[PDB]
Amino acid sequence: DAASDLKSRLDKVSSFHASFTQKVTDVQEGQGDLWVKRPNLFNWHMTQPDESILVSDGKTLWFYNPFVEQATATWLKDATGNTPFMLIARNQSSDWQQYNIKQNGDDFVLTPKASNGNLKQFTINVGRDGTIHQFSAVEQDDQRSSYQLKSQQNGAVDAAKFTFTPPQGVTVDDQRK
Ligand SMILES: [Mg+2]
Ligand SMILES: [Mg+2]
Ligand SMILES: [Zn+2]
Ligand SMILES: [Zn+2]
Ligand SMILES: [Zn+2]
Repeated sequence: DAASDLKSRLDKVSSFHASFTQKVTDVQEGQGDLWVKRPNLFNWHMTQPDESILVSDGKTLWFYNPFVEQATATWLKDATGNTPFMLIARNQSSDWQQYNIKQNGDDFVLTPKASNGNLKQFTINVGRDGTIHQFSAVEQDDQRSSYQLKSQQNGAVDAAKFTFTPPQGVTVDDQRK
């Protein structure tokens, strides 16, 4: 069905680096960069609305906001598809099943089946070759964001991209029970 088709497309390329022009509104332009190593490794970096870094080492998900010298460590398994990049990063059947999906070729539009969700809408254009051309989302607070592919390079990614280490003066809040 649409959910399985979408997941297959997002699993087509085992390892890749995709760069995106980012647009956010509460139009603020930024940059979004995603590094992936299926199925559980990823690194996401964006500049809007605030510079944020998300790194999964396979079991721990690190959330870092550089301009605040703070980072939070959580269990990757406890993460949710609360943002468009997290949905793509996780690419979990359990996530897609929670949305009413509508597909037409490479285009997908998703809306949550139930309330109590930070995401009111998510859209994505991804071909069967695994190239993510664009994606967007509308969050509960009416915040909207869109991403347009600048370039996607398929291939092995350095392991260091999937490990986290703040510079200095950074406080780590460990939420892994
Ligand atoms: Mg890059
Ligand atoms: Mg394109
Ligand atoms: Zn690159
Ligand atoms: Zn940065
Ligand atoms: Zn394409």
